[PDB]
Amino acid sequence: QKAKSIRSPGWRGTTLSVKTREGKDLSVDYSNHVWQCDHTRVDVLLVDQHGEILSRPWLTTVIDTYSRCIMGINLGFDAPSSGV
DNA sequence: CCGACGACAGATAATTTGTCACTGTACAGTAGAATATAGATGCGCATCTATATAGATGCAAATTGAGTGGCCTTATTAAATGACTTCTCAACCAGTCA
Ligand SMILES: [Mg+2]
Repeated sequence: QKAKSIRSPGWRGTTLSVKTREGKDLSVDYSNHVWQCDHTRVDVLLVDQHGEILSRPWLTTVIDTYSRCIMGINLGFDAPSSGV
């Protein structure tokens, strides 16, 4: 039960080093140095313009690592794809 | 004189509200979907039915042609016309005369 509950501290102050699958760390020095992206389902069922059920949209977000500002999105019924 | 209860004032923690520091936990591709059933509706194919017969037959008038049966004055003469039958159809010698 303890081994599931373990907390981790966090980056503290203006210094941040993003670890890659290559074992290299990217030193994030300034705005637009490292953007990040992945997808998820939203948790609301939407309806068509007639009020009948469609499906839960997919949300994509692009974030800048240095500022943590949300730099762009895509929201739609469409599937994760290199197009999205 | 002694004991008990109410008025008024004074001090106080419980209650509520606010602020502040530390923290467990979700973000991690994901439940609309699969699998039965009844119940109604529609298209297709078969399985009868009821009507509609024209051809064949039987029969009964309606002539229709072809039969058959029943009823009737007669004898002489004469003429006319048309017919039939019968009969007949020799040849030279002997006695006058101009
Ligand atoms: Mg992802």
